[PDB]
Amino acid sequence: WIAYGFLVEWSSDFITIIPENVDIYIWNVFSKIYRTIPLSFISTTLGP
Amino acid sequence: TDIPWAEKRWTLFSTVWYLVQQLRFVGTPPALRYVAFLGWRALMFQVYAAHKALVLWQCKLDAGLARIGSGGATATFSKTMALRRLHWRNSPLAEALYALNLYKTGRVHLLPPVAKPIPRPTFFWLF
Ligand SMILES: CCCCCCCCCCCCCCCCCC(=O)OC[C@H](CO[C@@H]1O[C@H](CO[C@H]2O[C@H](CO)[C@H](O)[C@H](O)[C@H]2O)[C@H](O)[C@H](O)[C@H]1O)OC(=O)CCCCCCCCCCCCCCCCC
Repeated sequence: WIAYGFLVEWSSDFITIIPENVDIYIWNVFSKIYRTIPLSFISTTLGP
Repeated sequence: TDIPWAEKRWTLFSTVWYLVQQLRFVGTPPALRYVAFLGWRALMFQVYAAHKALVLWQCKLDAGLARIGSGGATATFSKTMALRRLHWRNSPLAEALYALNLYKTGRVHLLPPVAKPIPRPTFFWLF
């Protein structure tokens, strides 16, 4: 059972058993969060 | 496909201006860009109406200066020069020379040369 239960995952390179979907999802979340940084930096530094 | 190579020049000013354009295009939301675009469109329509009224008044001044300078005979105005003022094809020197020409000899249909387009200024690596 260990074959399916944490051996072929523990012994494999995690680049293999990880979809590119989650990498694209994390990158999209990151780029959506840090998208207003130039405008907010300009608004803070150009303020009073 | 037909970009002039003077607009592909890499300079310090264009390096700075890339930041302004990047903040405009990928740094500012298209919703706020759209409402600013609507506001600029309305303001430009208002300034076009103002310029059209100013051009019509300049036609009236053209007739007045063409009377004072030819006595009372020539009292018309050049409609081609009116469209030239409206399309911004006249230099201020051309406008002054034409006005002076009307004021002291008349000759409405004797027009100054059309101003050439201003070429893009270049200063080595600066701009
Ligand atoms: C029905 C909806 C209700 C609201 C709609 C209308 C009410 C109010 C409209 C906006 C406020 C007043 C705008 C007046 C001047 C425009 C500001 C500006 O600088 O000019 C903006 C320019 C104009 O847009 C672009 O402009 C380009 C460049 O042209 C011009 O670009 C510049 C214009 O500033 C220079 O003047 C330059 O000389 C001239 O060529 C193109 O020509 C096109 O016109 C267009 O792509 O944009 C740019 O480059 C800059 C992009 C970001 C700037 C954002 C400024 C304002 C954002 C308001 C957000 C609040 C949201 C709540 C809604 C309520 C709104 C208050």
